[PDB]
Amino acid sequence: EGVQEIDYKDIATLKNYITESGKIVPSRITGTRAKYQRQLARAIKRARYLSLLPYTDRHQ
Amino acid sequence: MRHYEIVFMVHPDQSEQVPGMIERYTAAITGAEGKIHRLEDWGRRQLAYPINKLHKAHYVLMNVEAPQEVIDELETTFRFNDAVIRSMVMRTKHAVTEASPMVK
Amino acid sequence: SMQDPIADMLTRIRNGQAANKAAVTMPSSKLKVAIANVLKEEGFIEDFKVEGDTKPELELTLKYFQGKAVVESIQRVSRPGLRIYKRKDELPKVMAGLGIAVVSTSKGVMTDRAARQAGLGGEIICYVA
Amino acid sequence: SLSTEATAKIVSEFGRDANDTGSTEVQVALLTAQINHLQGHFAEHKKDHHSRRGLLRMVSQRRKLLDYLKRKDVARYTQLIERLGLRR
Amino acid sequence: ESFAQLFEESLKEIETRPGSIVRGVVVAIDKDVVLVDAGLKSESAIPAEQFKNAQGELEIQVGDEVDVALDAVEDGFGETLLSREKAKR
Amino acid sequence: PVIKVRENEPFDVALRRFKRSCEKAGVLAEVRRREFYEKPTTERKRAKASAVKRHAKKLARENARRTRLY
Amino acid sequence: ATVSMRDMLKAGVHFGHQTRYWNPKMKPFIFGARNKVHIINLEKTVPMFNEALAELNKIASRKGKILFVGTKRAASEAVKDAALSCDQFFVNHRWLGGMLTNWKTVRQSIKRLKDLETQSQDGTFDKLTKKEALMRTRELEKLENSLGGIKDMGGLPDALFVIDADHEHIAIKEANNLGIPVFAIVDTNSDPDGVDFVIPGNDDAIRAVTLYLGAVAATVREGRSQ
RNA sequence: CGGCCCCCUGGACGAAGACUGACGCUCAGGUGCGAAAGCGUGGGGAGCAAACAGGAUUAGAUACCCUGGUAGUCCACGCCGUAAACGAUGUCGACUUGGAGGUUGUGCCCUUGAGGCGUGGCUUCCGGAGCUAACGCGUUAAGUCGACCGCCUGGGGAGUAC
Ligand SMILES: [Mg+2]
Ligand SMILES: [Mg+2]
Ligand SMILES: [Mg+2]
Ligand SMILES: [Mg+2]
Ligand SMILES: [Mg+2]
Ligand SMILES: [Mg+2]
Ligand SMILES: [Mg+2]
Ligand SMILES: [Mg+2]
Ligand SMILES: [Mg+2]
Ligand SMILES: [Mg+2]
Ligand SMILES: [Mg+2]
Ligand SMILES: [Mg+2]
Ligand SMILES: [Mg+2]
Ligand SMILES: [Mg+2]
Ligand SMILES: [Mg+2]
Ligand SMILES: [Mg+2]
Ligand SMILES: [Mg+2]
Ligand SMILES: [Mg+2]
Ligand SMILES: [Mg+2]
Ligand SMILES: [Mg+2]
Repeated sequence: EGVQEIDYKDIATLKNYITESGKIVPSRITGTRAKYQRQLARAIKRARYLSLLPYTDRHQ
Repeated sequence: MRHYEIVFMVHPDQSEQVPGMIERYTAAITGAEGKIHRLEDWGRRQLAYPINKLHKAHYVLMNVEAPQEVIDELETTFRFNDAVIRSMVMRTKHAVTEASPMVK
Repeated sequence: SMQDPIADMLTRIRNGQAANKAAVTMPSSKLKVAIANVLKEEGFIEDFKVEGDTKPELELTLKYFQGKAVVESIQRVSRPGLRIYKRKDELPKVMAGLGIAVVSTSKGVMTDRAARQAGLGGEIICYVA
Repeated sequence: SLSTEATAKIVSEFGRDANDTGSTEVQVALLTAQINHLQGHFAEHKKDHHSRRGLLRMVSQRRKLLDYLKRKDVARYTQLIERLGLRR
Repeated sequence: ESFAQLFEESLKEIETRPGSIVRGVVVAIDKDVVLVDAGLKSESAIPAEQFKNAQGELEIQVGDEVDVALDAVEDGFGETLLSREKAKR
Repeated sequence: PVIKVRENEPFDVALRRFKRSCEKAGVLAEVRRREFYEKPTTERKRAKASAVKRHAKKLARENARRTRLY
Repeated sequence: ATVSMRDMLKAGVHFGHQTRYWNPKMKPFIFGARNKVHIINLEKTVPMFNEALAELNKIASRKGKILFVGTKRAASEAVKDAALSCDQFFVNHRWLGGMLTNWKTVRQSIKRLKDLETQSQDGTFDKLTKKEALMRTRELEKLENSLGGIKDMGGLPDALFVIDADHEHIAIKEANNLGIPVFAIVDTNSDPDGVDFVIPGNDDAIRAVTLYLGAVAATVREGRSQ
């Protein structure tokens, strides 16, 4: 798709790049490019701040 | 003028006041000649984790072109109003006048 | 900064000889052209060619004989940090007269032997062996 | 830093030919404006050492340029330092 | 006297050297191994394992121009990756 | 690391799955690392050493194994 | 006798190695790079090859002892065949360190081999407890395999035709130390500095190897015939 | 220098051009920045922890191990001005075979999809010539050269005394 910037509101893609426990997946495993990887990490963090994603696989 | 992007989560018990709040914020921005490029009430939503022990916060998204002084005032309003649980105003270069992925 | 263009040229020649490059190019100057001419006359290089109008580039065509460089050694003598001038009787003999010494005299840049014959000294630019 | 319009205005004011962005006087003016702008910031943020480093660099460059002007053409130097109000 | 022309005609006679397959004549037959020529930098001593029938006796003798997969050229000494690329699709 | 034992799933199988999940998470390793305070210098050193070790070993393996071993 | 370009192209001499493995001393003998595989300049190859052939022919004419050094298992058969075709000496299996530089020792080995072979074959005594026959046979095989080609060389060779300079680097070095002209086939990965008569070409490919042997063999035969 | 967000701000890099026209490089004295520990005044103090206490170990154990634990570590503003402050490699400029990578630009090409061919910048490893006492460095030089500065002249006494 050649997205200009990964979107923190775009949850499904993020959900594909976080593991079951909520941790950010390494770039070795996901195969993401470094520029995108950084962008993705930032987006995930923002979502977590907005309770769109969870910080951890804990109770809720 | 800096393109901003506001998202604020409101306490679900204050959900009946939410249309009015949106109107108020819009009115103030316009008053200060601020454009409003998209405005999406996402509605009631299940939190990924409980904030202040309460679930299902009412999310509003608002991409705006305004001056920073007015943005500051808006932020202050958010912080002091005991209805909006969280807020986040984050600068953007280009006004993303496009529908959000969850609405899309 | 570049502080010695002649020195740079000499260095270029040496490195070209080392790396077996056929020709070596550098920004041309009048002094440089004179030096190149002297070298060609003495036969340490095959040819030189100045090329361009606004900022011309001197291109020397280097000389090989049996796999090894003709210019065995080529040392700067006078340099910006320490100028060297000699009198006609003090003019140096490089490699006991086999190699040449480029000396800038009152009558232009010439080899050491020529200068000695003329009877005048000058700035000793470089030795070539 | 300095806004685009301001830079353009400065160039127009001191520039022999409005596209003369490189002229020495213009360069000095641009540096001067930047330095003046940054004073307020440094008054506020005394510990912004990196930024002050940048400011120092600007000042040094301006000084060097000014010296060059003095040596090359004195009348221009005198006029310029009168226009800008720089000590000596 | 001229090299571009002959080299480029030899080229035009290549189906696809880079990526998929070229035909080639057998150089020899071995035990679980068959040597098939390539015309490339070397010859393909491909494994005859992929050519294993059900009855144990091999169906490749000296001569066939089998559909060897002629990719991955110049692995140091020669070239060999597979020989059942087109023979499976 | 949430796990739920499926209907008519043996216990041993469930345990195996749980262990696997834990391993993927890498929880024990993290706790072990956080048992005592590693100095920043030490952490840097360990990382650098690991990088060197990996590169050298890989180079030896890829290269080094093109010879008659016996 | 020279070799044609059409034949060379058919053989596959022009192909070289990957661009990461080339030697920049072989950087002149390269035309281009098609699909990350070097292409050798046949324009520079053919005249050089011809010169080498002429020199080889001349040496044969003056009765020079050529040594065909080739150890690649692909080229071992071919080199051996060529040598025997033109009755010359070869090394198809591992080049023993100091075959030429330590010739008086490899000479001792050669003498031992000759004695063993003669007793084994012409002696035809057979009785040796059985152990001796098995052990002796193994020893004989090893010696014959290693030094069978140079057994009749008597002294040192007067020229060394060598398959692949990078693979047979030791041989080239030995030749250089003693001073013997070298006629090496040199792929793009190989180093040409030790070689006296560099022949750019594909050491790996069998057709190319065969072609090299055949041309050299023909020229040596012609020289000997004179 | 490491969560995220905002406000102020410095540098680097690419692209095309346009402009000034040697305005440059280095720099003794001088000036500024300068980890951690340490000092001053006022805050803060969860965790860790010099000193200190007790428990172990031991011939002893003013240590290592254990339980505690105050300065400190944290914040504001001053001072100090040193480290194996290391690449034990001064700054600036030019030239000299290569390979595999990483990061960030950028031109064209059918982007047959993450591609193909260039062209930069910074960066890790391997290695050639050359250099080196050797170890090794090797286009980011410890290679070939030019400019300026700092420094060395046997070990100790001593970076000590005045
Ligand atoms: Mg910035
Ligand atoms: Mg100009
Ligand atoms: Mg000083
Ligand atoms: Mg401190
Ligand atoms: Mg304090
Ligand atoms: Mg007090
Ligand atoms: Mg206090
Ligand atoms: Mg303790
Ligand atoms: Mg404690
Ligand atoms: Mg001290
Ligand atoms: Mg010191
Ligand atoms: Mg340090
Ligand atoms: Mg030292
Ligand atoms: Mg030091
Ligand atoms: Mg300086
Ligand atoms: Mg940097
Ligand atoms: Mg190295
Ligand atoms: Mg001393
Ligand atoms: Mg003494
Ligand atoms: Mg003292």
